[PDB]
Amino acid sequence: PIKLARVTKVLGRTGSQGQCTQVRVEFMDDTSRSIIRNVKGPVREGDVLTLLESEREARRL
Amino acid sequence: LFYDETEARKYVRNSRMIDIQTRMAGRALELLYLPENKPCYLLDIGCGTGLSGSYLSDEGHYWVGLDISPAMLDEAVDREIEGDLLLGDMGQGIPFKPGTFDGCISISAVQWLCNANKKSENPAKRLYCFFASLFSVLVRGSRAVLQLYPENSEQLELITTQATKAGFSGGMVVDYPNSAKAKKFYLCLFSG
Amino acid sequence: MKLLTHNLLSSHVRGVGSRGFPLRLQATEVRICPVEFNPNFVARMIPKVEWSAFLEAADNLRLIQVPKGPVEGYEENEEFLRTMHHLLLEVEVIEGTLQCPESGRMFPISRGIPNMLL
RNA sequence: CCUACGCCGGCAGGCGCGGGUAACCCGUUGAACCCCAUUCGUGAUGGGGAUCGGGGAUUGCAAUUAUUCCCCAUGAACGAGGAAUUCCCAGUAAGUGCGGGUCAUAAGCUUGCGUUGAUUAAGUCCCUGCCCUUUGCACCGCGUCGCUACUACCGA
RNA sequence: CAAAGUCUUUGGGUUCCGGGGGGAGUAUGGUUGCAAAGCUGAAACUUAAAGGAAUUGACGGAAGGGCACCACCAGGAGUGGA
Repeated sequence: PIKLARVTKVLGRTGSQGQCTQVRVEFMDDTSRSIIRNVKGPVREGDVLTLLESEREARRL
Repeated sequence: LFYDETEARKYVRNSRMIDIQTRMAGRALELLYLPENKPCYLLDIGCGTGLSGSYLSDEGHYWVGLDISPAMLDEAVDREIEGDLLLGDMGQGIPFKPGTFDGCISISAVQWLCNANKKSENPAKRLYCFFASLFSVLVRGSRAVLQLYPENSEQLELITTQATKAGFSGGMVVDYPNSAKAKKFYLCLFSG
Repeated sequence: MKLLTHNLLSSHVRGVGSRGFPLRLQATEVRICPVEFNPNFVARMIPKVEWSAFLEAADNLRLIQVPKGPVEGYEENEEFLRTMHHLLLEVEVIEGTLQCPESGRMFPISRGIPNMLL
């Protein structure tokens, strides 16, 4: 399901050329499930993404 | 997917594309010692619109062409080809019985096996599946010459390693190698 | 899709392979296209043809006008060689089907390309 | 030799008449794109003008292998370009013209200037390179024959 | 290394045994053993090194960092097509 989600941060630029900006993710369903994901392109602190799904997450370890 | 009707047409109708593809096909045929000075049956792999396949017909060869693009095949239909055109992904295998073809030729196409977009097997698996099936569908002592565009030396080594493991022997011919604008890599192989 | 190509084509299913040849053939449409006659090429095709599979694909396409086993010679019998050229090189399937009898799948031939995808 | 102004040239150019040995005179350096109207209407067409045939005028000892410029006529390829690859962070790239320079004419070359004005990101070590730090050919499972000559064996 | 010391300032008694490296522990003979093999044990020829301790700088197919649009990414203009 379509999930809109708050941006908390920008951890690094993962990838091979500095191309996946690293984003801690709050949800907008008021749940504190703060999954850290990867985006492509510029995101500043306090933005809001459209996660296509919350099951598939970015790499921990 | 990469080509459409518009782009397939613009590629096949470009005089500069025609001339370069014709030169590389004739160079591949010169390197192909098994059809060179012999009649043969051939498989053209990544046949596109049949620019390489027409030049096989010029030397009197009978051929089957494999391509993954409908629009490249549809443009080939209107060019009075004598070969059989087949819609097919070379990375899934070569779908002929053992010992069918004297030789195989490919012009500008096998570097796409390093690409991981079309299917969800690894390029490494598809590359093995291509070379192992290609070895099988060839006669004993049959030849394969592939002009290809590698992005780097790791891609060249990976292609060489997969061909080696499949049972091929031979090497790499690099024409004009001091011009990285005009240099061309030809993989030249033979089966057991 | 020349008839000869039938003998060099098999089902792409990994489980049918390497038992997946020959495919059983039906043609909704056919054509004859003029091709140069080469007896030497026809005679040099014989040693690369699976003859048993050749007869079966001809039978499927409604033809028993074929020798029981492979043939041999100096190419001076134009009768049998012209009939082989007519069949192998000149008859083309435009529209038709290719059924594998082991996986059950039916592939199509359409203007005039055989397609071997899932 | 830079030109203004006037006269004569359908177009390149002549003829008379000054300033300027120079932020002055050319010079207010009066430009191109741009804009507003007109015509064309998606095709090898009026796009592209190459490729040439007739002339005309300058530069010069000397234009024939077209010096250059102008005026008719000619109108090919080219339908957004494959493999690969160059340059690119804000008055930037790109569109677009103006002056210097070998200099008799010679200018798609080079050397600045202005005008119109963008996209994208402000990251990284994968590819390309570049700079530092640390660290230290033993061996095993290529062969067949032929006739003649020569060395060393065994020997009826 | 407390003996691998008291050794050119060379002598306490006494047994075995080594003379470049290969050829070689092969031959051949004797001897023991049921046998495999053990003990003793050559030479022809070939080669200028084989070896023993310790001792240092280039390449890494070794690893980390760091920079650059004469690198990439996102993209623009393209060239390469006539």
